[PDB]
Amino acid sequence: EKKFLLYDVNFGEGFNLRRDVYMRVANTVRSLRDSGENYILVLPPWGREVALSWRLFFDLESLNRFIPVIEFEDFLDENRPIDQVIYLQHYAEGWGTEYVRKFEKRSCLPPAESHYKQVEEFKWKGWFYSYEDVYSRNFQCVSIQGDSGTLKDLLKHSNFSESTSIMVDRAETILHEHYGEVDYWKARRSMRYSNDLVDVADAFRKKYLDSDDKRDKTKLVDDWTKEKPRRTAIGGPYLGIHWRRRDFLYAKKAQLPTIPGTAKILQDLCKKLDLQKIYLATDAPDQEVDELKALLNGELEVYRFTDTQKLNDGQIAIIDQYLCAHAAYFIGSYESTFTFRIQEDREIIGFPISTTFNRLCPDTEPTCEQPAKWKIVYSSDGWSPWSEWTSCSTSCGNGIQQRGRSCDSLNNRCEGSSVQTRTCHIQEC
Ligand SMILES: Nc1nc2c(ncn2[C@@H]2O[C@H](COP(=O)(O)OP(=O)(O)O)[C@@H](O)[C@H]2O)c(=O)[nH]1
Ligand SMILES: *[C@@H]1O[C@H](CO)[C@@H](O)[C@H](O)[C@H]1NC(C)=O
Repeated sequence: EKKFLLYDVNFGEGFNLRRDVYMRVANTVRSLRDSGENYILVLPPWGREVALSWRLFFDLESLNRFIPVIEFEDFLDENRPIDQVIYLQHYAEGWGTEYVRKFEKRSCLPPAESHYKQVEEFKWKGWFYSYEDVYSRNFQCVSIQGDSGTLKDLLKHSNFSESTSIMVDRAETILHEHYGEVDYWKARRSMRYSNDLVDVADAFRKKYLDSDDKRDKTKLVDDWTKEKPRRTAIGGPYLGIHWRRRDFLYAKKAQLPTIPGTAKILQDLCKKLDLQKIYLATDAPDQEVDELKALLNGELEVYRFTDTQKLNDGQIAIIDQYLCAHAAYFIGSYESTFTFRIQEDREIIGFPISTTFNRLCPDTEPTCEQPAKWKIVYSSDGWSPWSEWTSCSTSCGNGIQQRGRSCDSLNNRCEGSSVQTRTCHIQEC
């Protein structure tokens, strides 16, 4: 008995926050399947006016090794109705002294009812990834606190037993179960980039960066399930920088360097590491990149992927990430999920952690907070130290971060909390 899980996320969320939510939902599907449910994940079209296949960005065969996945267009070809939408929203009273995992159907909080409308008894209209003719047979809001496992529980609740296809909107509401542990990393590891994108990126490395997998020692097994831990990747003879600006300048100024600050940082790293080539991934306008270059030493060369051909903006972004990921040394931007996904690529490729978890400091704070070191994992008073805080659950609006610790109750009292939670807010949506 096939069942289908569809999802969407807050309209304002970017590509790389959406990549993280995929992992949350993919782990819900994993749990569902481990418990005997034949669930298939339907991949949501990439949109903000467009409705683009996952193939353009990712290797489906890789994704399919973790859980069964289909494109949304394939799902439509089966002529199956969407039986139920579950919207997903917070508990209006907010979380308490413990972060209780729970869910409950509740009246819809905004903007739910401005985004879905009952036009016939079994016809609820909504965005549905820009597809005008798609609709749901049923609709409701559910307040939820919890994780991939909690979502599993919700989807198995008797209230939805008659549905075969269910769409969970505002999926960013859900947290990772076991953040940074095996299954989190299996989901991350399965998101191999599309071969065509990897080919284009490798052509650039060869032609401009004196870089290929052979010399860089960055060759990865074709089948991600066979990856093993290593810290022996060298990378091409270049420095990678993700330079996040645009909106970050107008919601995030105090923790970013200026143009001269950035120049200084790059010059210093290049001297320390004997590198003369820099790969720059940035969203900044040409002028700003031009002013950066003009502040650098004449010996240093700055490269960017700009011969983009017929490639769409998301493909270009992936290419920038892959190129940063293969540098001898990487430095990224504060709280950017585009940067977070690069750090994860480096973990997978097998670089030393020193070369990966680095962030550009603001001009007046050279000992600024550096990113949390969530390292790749392949295997599964007496309190441990607290873990790092997780990345914010949301890239815009209010979200959640947590940190955890453990204690052996058999040989110690182990009093007090093993989890802390706090609100985070990266920028406005
Ligand atoms: N090509 C390219 N695009 C970028 C870069 N940095 C930001 N962007 C664009 O801006 C978006 C920012 O949203 P997201 O990926 O969620 O990352 P975040 O806002 O940095 O957390 C990215 O998806 C890209 O479309 C970059 O270095 N290269
Ligand atoms: C299931 O549906 C009924 C309304 O028909 C509702 O009372 C109940 O709260 C729902 N259960 C959950 C756990 O959301």
